[PDB]
Amino acid sequence: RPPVFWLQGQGCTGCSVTLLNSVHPSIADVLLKVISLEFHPTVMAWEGEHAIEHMRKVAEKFKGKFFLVIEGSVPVEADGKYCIIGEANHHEISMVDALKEFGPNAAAVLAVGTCAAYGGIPAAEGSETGATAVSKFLGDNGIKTPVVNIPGCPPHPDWIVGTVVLALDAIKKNGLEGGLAEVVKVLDSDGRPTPFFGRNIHENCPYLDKYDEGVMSATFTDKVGCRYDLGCKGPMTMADCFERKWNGGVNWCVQNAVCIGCVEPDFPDGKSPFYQA
Amino acid sequence: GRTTIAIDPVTRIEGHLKAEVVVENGKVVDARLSGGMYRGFETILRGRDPRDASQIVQRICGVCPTAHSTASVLALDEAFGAKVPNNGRITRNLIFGANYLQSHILHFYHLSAQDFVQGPDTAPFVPRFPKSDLRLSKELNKAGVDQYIEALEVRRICHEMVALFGGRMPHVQGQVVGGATEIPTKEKLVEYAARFKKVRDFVEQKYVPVVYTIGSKYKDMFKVGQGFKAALCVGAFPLDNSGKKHLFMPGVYAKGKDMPFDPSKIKEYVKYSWFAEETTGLNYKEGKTIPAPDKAGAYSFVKAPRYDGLSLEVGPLARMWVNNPELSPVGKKLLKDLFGISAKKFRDLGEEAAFSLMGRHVARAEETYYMLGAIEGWLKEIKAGEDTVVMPAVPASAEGTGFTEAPRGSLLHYVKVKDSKIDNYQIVSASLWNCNPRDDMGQRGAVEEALIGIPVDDIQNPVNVARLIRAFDPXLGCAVH
Ligand code: SF4
Ligand code: SF4
Ligand code: SF4
Ligand code: FCO
Ligand SMILES: [Fe+2]
Ligand code: NI
Ligand SMILES: [S]
Repeated sequence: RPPVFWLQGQGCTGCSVTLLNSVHPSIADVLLKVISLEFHPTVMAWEGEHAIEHMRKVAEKFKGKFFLVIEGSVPVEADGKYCIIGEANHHEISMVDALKEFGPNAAAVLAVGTCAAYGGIPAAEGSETGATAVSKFLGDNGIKTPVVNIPGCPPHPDWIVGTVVLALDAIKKNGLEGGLAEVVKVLDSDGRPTPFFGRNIHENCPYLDKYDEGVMSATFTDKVGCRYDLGCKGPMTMADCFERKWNGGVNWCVQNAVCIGCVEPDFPDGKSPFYQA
Repeated sequence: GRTTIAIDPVTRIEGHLKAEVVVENGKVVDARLSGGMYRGFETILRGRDPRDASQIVQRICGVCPTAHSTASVLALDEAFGAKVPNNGRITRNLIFGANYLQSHILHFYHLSAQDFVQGPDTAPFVPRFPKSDLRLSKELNKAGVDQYIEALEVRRICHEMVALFGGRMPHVQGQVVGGATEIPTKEKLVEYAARFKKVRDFVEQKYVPVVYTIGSKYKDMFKVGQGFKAALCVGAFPLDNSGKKHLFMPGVYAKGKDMPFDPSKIKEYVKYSWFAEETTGLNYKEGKTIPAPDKAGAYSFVKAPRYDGLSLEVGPLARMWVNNPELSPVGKKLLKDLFGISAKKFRDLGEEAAFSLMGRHVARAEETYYMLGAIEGWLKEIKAGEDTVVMPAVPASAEGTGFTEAPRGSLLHYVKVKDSKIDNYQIVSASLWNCNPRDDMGQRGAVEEALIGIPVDDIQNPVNVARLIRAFDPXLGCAVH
């Protein structure tokens, strides 16, 4: 069970919650059989500088080998003061400083959720914190550690667990260096693993026949027509929700309402307004 | 003499919180809480199609997004002049109510329970303080761990319930201005009821009994954490179509007195908050959000909301105290058997015990039981096939306010529309009421005040500081937005 540190920057804890919803394997099996979650602010036993120091001791012991998950974006304005994640013996630690510290020493950084992968809502028009995506922040700071984007707002638990397991399997069959090279190979141009983000929603939508006939629902509760006029962003969105669906298969955005393009690099501004074409 | 203890991050809460306390003679004698992360949703929302708000605002918090969804669509309903159809009102209740179950269960077991229960000898359950004051027998501790594990599946099932008519969770697609986007079918209502029964069984047989039971091993925790003993509820879960009856009725409780809630008495101060000085003392309808992260003297990204000058708390304790419902049958029995207390309604716990560290955990479990009853009713009231939405046009100029109760406490959203776009949007959230810093006049926030008197007999293992904090179920993502 490889060590994982889970840092929250400008996140909403929704990427953590969506992980909790994993069906197969259960989050219990993930925590007890798949990874060792050594630091996570929402669920770990310890607290404060003690928790920070624990993460540091494990990071030193597993230098080059631990996985770093980032939930939320990284704000660079005001010397990093828009996100303070901890304090060690009177020294404040901003998200900017934590990423500069741990980022160089991770085996890989997993940018979970659209905020971490692409900037997301904290980076959107009208914001002023300098909310920055993980790969851009690391690159701006000369940190070359591989980054894997698992976007979505939130991602499906299967995208997160699936990418972790994919990477862990690749490392067990090729060693660390070969494993990562294998992971990089299955990423698209936006750093997303193709097993989950390689297909377009619209091309595989059960309502595509209605779209082609030009039969559009005029109210949300009309489930017969295509949802395009109501603002559906399926045509511009790369994810497998149409098949996997959500929360144990009980529903998904297009059946219930509309797709809002949550996995895309331009989310939200490029997918807005959500409720018109 | 005095020792200052700083805890950053405070863990097993949502979001970024630093607590600083001063301890003297084994007691907290002063406290400061710092919200250390800011995103600025109130400025980000400006200029957008107002219909977008009900999606954007949920990203304030992925633990309580249905709360912001609800507050937002209620504000939009008023601004757009939309009349939510009867069946849409009930559907919204079923979507939102299901997450109350998820959130209280998550809080007690996955955030709070480690305060009293020793987990298995593996991350993230270790390491922890060498002297964690964990008092349970082998048997009761094991019940806590087994239930923690079972509660992971139960909270997941709660989100399946939310998603049935909400689309997915976190971040529902199913609530919009004008109602709910998906009419409940007979088949899906069977699916919701089937999961609901499993959740009900866990709440009745495990959750409520374990809270009183653990509580009976920690009776000292009913004697501390009183704070101001002042409470706010703004109403939630409409039970009809005229905005009168709600599951939780509005009210303020302060200095032994009940009084009506008047939203015009809300002001937000910013002296000790990282916002421009000129923006202090604003009611939400004139609210302004100008960050000032270098301002001297300030120590939080949380504004300081005050109600007619009063520092109040919110959440299950506030709602259950204000509304004073009958206690659960299990609660009544265990209060008798374990505590020697005869109680019928929530206030029979007494003010001192109810407004306490453990009292807040009890209130949350009692409210979870209370919500079961409401959801049972909505399941009988809903009519399969009846329309749940209207499609209103976007107004050119309008304003609206949505009031509801998030699982953590009172929530309102205010929206002003000009040129068919968001001109201003102001959020006054639950943990804003709880986890705020001093106001301009030096009055502490609710949790700040509740920290005073908290025992710290061992400064090397100062466990009760964050124990107190966690009883409020803090959510700093919500507090700051
Ligand atoms: S990607 Fe979405 S769900 Fe995840 S932290 Fe960002 S706002 Fe929350
Ligand atoms: S626009 Fe949306 S609802 Fe219509 S066919 Fe495409 S993905 Fe499906
Ligand atoms: S259907 Fe669209 S909005 Fe919904 S989760 Fe998939 S990509 Fe995101
Ligand atoms: N519950 C919840 Fe979130 C907070 N505090 C809101 O509103
Ligand atoms: Fe606000
Ligand atoms: Ni919240
Ligand atoms: S919520």
